[PDB]
Amino acid sequence: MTTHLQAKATLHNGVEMPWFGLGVFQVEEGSELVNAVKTAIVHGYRSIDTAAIYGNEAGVGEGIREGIEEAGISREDLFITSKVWNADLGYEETLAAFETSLSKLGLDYLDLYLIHWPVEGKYKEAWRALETLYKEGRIKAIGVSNFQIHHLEDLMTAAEIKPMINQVEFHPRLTQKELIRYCQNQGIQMEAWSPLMQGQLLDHPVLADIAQTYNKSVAQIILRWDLQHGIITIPKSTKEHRIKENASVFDFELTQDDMNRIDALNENLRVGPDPDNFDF
Ligand SMILES: [Ca+2]
Ligand SMILES: [Ca+2]
Repeated sequence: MTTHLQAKATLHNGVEMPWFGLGVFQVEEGSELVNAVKTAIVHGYRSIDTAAIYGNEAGVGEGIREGIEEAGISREDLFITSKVWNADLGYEETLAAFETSLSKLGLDYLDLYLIHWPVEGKYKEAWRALETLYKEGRIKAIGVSNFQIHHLEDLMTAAEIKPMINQVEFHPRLTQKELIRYCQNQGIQMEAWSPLMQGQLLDHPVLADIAQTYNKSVAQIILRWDLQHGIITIPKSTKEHRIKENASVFDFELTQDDMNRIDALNENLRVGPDPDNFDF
């Protein structure tokens, strides 16, 4: 369980993945990016999550490089995640895109590689490419992002390997109860993209009350709540003080009452794109 920054979940194939990691986001590239990734690693993060649609894997690659050397660790102590973008879903296309991603990140293998979206008519051939790459020992774990129950059901009529991760929007106003249950029952590990959702709750009175009783920020208590729900969490940030502070989530625990107070905030409000109704 979620006792320290370098605590790991075990995926269904035995792979240890950090409960807590750094989300990379549409930044920029170079100076600020590179420093954010380095800063997080040196501080003690051991999971970095990116996507090719970013367009910043080269920045991530260098940030990993200097992170590694200044922390005095190995590439192998880190857990790196990338994703195939929609435009690149398909068998050969996805094989090619994985190689592209590996080059830019400066890596010989990924720890986890995800399908970014359930693009109807393309994601099954994409999955087959993930399975091949998995079977070849090129990726430690393989999974999926933004899949609904019915997408996972449909995937598993023809899949030889079951997804190990389902990386999803998840926060107090979108608590995803049915999907989380379904996934836990399948052995598919939940991960939250954008757990803090651009700071959207950071004035909420329930959460401000809870934050205050613990002498924590709202962000800190949200992130702890992700963790006590058993969901892997990857908050985005580029600001050093923020990167450090978001990880300070292990000096306390939320009671079952605090957890029910935050769960009660569910509104079924999706802030990101609808997995059943998207066009990109
Ligand atoms: Ca492209
Ligand atoms: Ca975030």
